[PDB]
Amino acid sequence: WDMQNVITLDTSFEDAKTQVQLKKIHSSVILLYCSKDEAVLILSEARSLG
Amino acid sequence: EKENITDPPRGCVGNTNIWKTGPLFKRVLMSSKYADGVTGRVEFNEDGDR
Ligand SMILES: *[C@@H]1O[C@H](CO)[C@@H](O)[C@H](O)[C@H]1NC(C)=O
Ligand SMILES: *[C@@H]1O[C@H](CO)[C@@H](O)[C@H](O)[C@H]1NC(C)=O
Repeated sequence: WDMQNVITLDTSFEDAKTQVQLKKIHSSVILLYCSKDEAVLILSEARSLG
Repeated sequence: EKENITDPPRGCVGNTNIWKTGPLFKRVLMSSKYADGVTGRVEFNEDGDR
């Protein structure tokens, strides 16, 4: 498996450090493991960052 | 000192949703660096310990 390294979210998003972690993502399948509203915020930030 | 101050409401009547700024207050407690203490200098680690 061509597995990209594990992106870890420690705290709430600042759009300073988590933005860099989202810019490191260049693979195809993104596996997300969080709650519901956190998934809503992560998908909204991914839509805002393209 | 920070903004977006929310409060946990009266959960027994009409309030079943959780307090949404939980990880915000958790990030405040994790980043709480101190120089004061009678027993000694206390500072939270990445697990929130001494
Ligand atoms: C405070 O909350 C509002 C509404 O959710 C949001 O637009 C704003 O960005 C928040 N403040 C900061 C500094 O993030
Ligand atoms: C341990 O004791 C020494 C006694 O001088 C004190 O200076 C030090 O702050 C203590 N360690 C901590 C950080 O609890």
